[PDB]
Amino acid sequence: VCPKDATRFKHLRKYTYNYEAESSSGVPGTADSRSATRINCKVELEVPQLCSFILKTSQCTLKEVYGFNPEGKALLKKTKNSEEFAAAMSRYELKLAIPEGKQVFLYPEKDEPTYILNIKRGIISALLVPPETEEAKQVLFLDTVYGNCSTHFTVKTRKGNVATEISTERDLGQCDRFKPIRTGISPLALIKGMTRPLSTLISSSQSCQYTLDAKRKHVAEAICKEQHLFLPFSYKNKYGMVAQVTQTLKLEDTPKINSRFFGEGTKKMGLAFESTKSTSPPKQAEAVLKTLQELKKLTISEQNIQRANLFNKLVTELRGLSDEAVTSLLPQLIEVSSPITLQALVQCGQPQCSTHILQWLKRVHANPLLIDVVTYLVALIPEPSAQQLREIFNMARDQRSRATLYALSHAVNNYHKTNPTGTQELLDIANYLMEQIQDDCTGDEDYTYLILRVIGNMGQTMEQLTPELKSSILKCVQSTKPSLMIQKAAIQALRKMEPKDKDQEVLLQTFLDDASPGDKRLAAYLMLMRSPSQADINKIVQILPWEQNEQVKNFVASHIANILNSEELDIQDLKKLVKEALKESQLPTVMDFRKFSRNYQLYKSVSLPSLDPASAKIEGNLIFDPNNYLPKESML
Amino acid sequence: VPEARAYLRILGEELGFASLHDLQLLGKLLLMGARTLQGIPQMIGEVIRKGSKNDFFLHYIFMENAFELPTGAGLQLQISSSGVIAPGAKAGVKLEVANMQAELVAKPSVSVEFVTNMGIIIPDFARSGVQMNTNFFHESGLEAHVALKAGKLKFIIPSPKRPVKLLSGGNTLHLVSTTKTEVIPPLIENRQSWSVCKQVFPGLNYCTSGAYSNASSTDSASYYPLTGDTRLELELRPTG
Repeated sequence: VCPKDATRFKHLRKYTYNYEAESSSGVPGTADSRSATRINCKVELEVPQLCSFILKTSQCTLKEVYGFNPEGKALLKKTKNSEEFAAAMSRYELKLAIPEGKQVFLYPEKDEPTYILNIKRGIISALLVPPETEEAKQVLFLDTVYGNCSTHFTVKTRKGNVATEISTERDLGQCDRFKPIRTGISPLALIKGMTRPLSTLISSSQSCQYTLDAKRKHVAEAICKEQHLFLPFSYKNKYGMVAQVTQTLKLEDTPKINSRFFGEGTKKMGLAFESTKSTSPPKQAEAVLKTLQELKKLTISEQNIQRANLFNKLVTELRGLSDEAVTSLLPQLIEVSSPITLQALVQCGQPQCSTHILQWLKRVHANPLLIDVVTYLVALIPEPSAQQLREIFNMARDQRSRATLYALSHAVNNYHKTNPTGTQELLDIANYLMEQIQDDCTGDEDYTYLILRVIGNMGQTMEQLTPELKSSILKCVQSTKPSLMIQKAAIQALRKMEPKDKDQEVLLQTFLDDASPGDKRLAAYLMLMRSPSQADINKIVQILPWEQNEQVKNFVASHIANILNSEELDIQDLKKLVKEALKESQLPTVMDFRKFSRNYQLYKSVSLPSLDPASAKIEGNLIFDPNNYLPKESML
Repeated sequence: VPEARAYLRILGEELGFASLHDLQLLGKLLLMGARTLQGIPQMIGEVIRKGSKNDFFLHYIFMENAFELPTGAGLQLQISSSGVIAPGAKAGVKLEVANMQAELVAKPSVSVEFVTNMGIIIPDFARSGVQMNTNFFHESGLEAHVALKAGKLKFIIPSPKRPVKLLSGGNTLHLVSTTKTEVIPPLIENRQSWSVCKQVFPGLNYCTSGAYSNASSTDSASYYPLTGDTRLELELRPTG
């Protein structure tokens, strides 16, 4: 919706605007000695129709002061990235529409970078001119790169009912985004909550000066100047620190365009800012190395005057850098010095530094006990990161220890909940475990036992991603090669795999198998009773009177008798199936508990007021061959 | 011979397992602890025999509040400032065994510095900022050298080859570019540099000095302690 009061242009017009701006950070007390940068671009505003605009940028030259003339004139040079800079800009064109003149919805093409988008948004906010009004006091609510705004609108010069000179001004301490954007900090610095006080010590206010065409409403020129001042470091409270943003847009020409079509990039976005990283060029890392070398040199030089300073500038650059580059570089840094790298890491509140500690630990050749200790310690930290998982996988491969694998499984579950996406890490570890087990599960009994049970820790994820591993688990369960210990571990790996129709079928096959071991048969029977079916229970009850291993028969019959004894709500449903299976069979009479396996169970149901009944279920498992004076096995 | 193992599950989550083989492994771990222990004394003596330098330098940020705020152009004005401590000390004694020549270093140092920084940044692209930097340093210690030779003993104390700054009150600014960190040269007008030195010894003098620009009468410039690289220092100057 395009109100005519918002018209600041004419349709069928391309307005080519030269963008020229500079940011100059300097001290006025020393002749404004400043770090200044000069941006110059060619801009191509395109207006096939009202409020349906297309933006083509080009000829973007990025120059910055490398020196000052004696009279104070700077010396600007194009930077190394100024070419990739211009390429990045020119290689996109923007399509946008502003319903009502105060509702901005960007539609970029091919997901333009966040920072490029934000620079574009600032340019648009400079471009956006409010709808015309005859009220000089006009102040209203406006969006900007910086969020919402209470912006004042006073017409300086008006011809007829059309304003020719206008000033747009807003104090920057009132617009939505004055909240200090968080940043990584020394996680060990104890000072907190002092950020707001400083904002009081901050001064800033914006003013834009506009020259408008009364005929076609177009902006002849635009001057937007911003000045930020800081109060401390100032005698008399006026010798502080000054900053200024000065950007200008000059209308070189307004070619008329024969166009009536406007595009809308798939990605729909507003004028507001979207979070971004303190990114730095990959090169600078090498400077980090020069710096670390320098410090190592200086301790030999015996000078410590500025070492902490350089450390700070470094960790600053550090926070400018990225993750993968750091880790790739990482080994060299330790090669230089371990303890200093530690000072950096500990003072480094960035997540990657925490993740990279693991890598350090393997570098220093830590003792396995401490490796596993820290492994579990971190593994319980919420919201695991895919990277962190890759490190955990690498460490598990390297040590292949019990604690490492348990921590890996728990972190796997945590991230699985964190990210339902079956990322390539899950596939890689799944393949590695499949290698560690194969179909025969032949291997070191401790090793394969641990592999099986740790896999069970993530059973559901394995189901989701790899059915072939489940098939191999069933193979091993039905395989005679693995020891009964390994077979049982495979059975319990189904903990998180919730046996399905086929899993129940395989369990029934291996259980009703008369030659199957008594302990193995009981384990399969227990896992089958986790969620049994009436047809299954009927078959087992039919086979019960003819089962071998009298101790097995006593155990199973005692279990059934207890199930009938149980009243628990779920066991109420289970007893329906039990009854359905008891019509045409009678149980062996359950004798002996000191020399025959026996089943006992107790439930503790309490009626909590205003809450569902709480039932505590107790299972007493006794395993006795007729030759055991004491239980061969027993689980609490 | 019975084989047994046990494990603990919480919510069904196994919490590690214990094995008899695990007990045997722990036995070998104790044996390996003994094996590592046996050779330690000779190793630790070996470094004294050859000598080395020992450095113990913490660098801790007690105070730091960093953040950033956007800008109208869409760029990001970094803002942050910290107080930091680097309280370490240089050490490490080298012994020339059978030469009876002992070299000893012990000079703890204090680096009480502070920075504030503001920076307009272009992520992955560029930066522009200024760094407000107050400085306080100290060091003290001994450089000693003792040698026994042919029944002739001599304790040697190398003299300072540079001024010994007991105190160092320094303040500086810098203009920092993506590829560079540049100091801001001091004004020469009313550039007050002075020094007063008293004799602790004929070759060593206790020195008090101050170098600063007195621009208080000039507008836009903070008073004499500020607006420029200002140093108030307390030193022992070796005459050479």
